[PDB]
Amino acid sequence: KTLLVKHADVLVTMDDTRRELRDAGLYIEDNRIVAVGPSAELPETADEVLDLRGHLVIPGLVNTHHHMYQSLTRAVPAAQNAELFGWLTNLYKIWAHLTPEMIEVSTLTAMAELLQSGCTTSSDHLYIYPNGSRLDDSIGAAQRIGMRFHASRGAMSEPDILRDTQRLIETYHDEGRYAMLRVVVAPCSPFSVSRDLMRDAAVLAREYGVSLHTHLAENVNDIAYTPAEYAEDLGWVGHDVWHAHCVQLDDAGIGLFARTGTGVAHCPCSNMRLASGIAPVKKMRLAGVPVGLGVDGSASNDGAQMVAEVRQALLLQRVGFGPDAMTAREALEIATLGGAKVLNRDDIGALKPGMAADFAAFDLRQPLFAGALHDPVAALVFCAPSQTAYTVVNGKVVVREGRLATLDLPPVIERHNALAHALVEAAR
Ligand SMILES: [Zn+2]
Repeated sequence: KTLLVKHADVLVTMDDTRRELRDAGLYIEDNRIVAVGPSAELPETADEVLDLRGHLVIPGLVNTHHHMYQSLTRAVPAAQNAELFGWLTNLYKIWAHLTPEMIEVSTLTAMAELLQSGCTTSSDHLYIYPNGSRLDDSIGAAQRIGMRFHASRGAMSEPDILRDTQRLIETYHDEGRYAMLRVVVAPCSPFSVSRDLMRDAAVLAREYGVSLHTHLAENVNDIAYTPAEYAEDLGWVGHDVWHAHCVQLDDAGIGLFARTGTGVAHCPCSNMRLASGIAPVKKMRLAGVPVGLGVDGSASNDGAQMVAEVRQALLLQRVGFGPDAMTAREALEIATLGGAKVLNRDDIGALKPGMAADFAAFDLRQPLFAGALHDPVAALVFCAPSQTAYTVVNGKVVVREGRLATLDLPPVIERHNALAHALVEAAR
């Protein structure tokens, strides 16, 4: 099956030479990009053709941290103005009533919000499995909606954790190029499980060639309870590892992550709404640490508009460090190539031959972009956050003219709100 994209106003490839083409497109075979360049230099037709004149086309955005199930409990009254501990104790009273269906529905809802904002690849971090829920429930939802997924097997405490983790890797992990599903070993944090499980997880992961992920140095209490030394000691450093938040990562931790290729998932909005603080991303990048973007759990954001996160990261770094702390293209790179690096994949994040057919298209004719066409690429970050006109994943159109095309979304969200209400009802 061939897919041809032509006449895009601007096409940022994020390729070897960071090309940004005008009046360009892509030639796709099944789920792989075979050709990228000026439209005149590309085939004139394909099985499906998207003439994106008037549009900004970008490689699919990559989300590197989430708690999708939290989409069911957003803006809960007791969580709105609480500090981490109160936020936690109240929300746990609610999450303890989660069901297999809720895990399925919330995954569909969260992925829909991401896809509709330009995000084509996403990981998640489901660390609780109540009332018989399973990672399997999220994976099924991801396969139905069509999002490239990195399903994490999170956990809190133990022997069962490891068996399930292995079961899931063997069942769902696809190490082949263009994989739409991959598994990740992810205990919630080094302080939520024993150091024994932490060591076991690392070896388990390295045995199957999968990645490791967890929360690290997100607040002041974490340090007092260093985090990076603790991580290196447990073997949690390497190209196959990435930690979320790291707002409190010290200079030594940074140097360490940089030399080992250990990644970090920056979540600006969450870091603000929960007041964790400003992570030194300007410093991290200067030090060479691979950084990606994360919307984080919907109970702590509470939105999931990926372009807005890219914008928030740029705005945040600048208020804490100055106008040259981060450029629009830098933010967009972290949201693309950075997310890929962090997930340890080289088959996404860029529009060029041999890469996965994932990309986002934005309509430059919207009023929000009016007067910003002096630099359409920068505009995506400097202007109000835009929804995509089209979202393509694995060569398939998932969002068409702003609508979810892989499934009928309204009944899903109606059910989502109905389950969200029943959930909070059960708790109270
Ligand atoms: Zn998190």
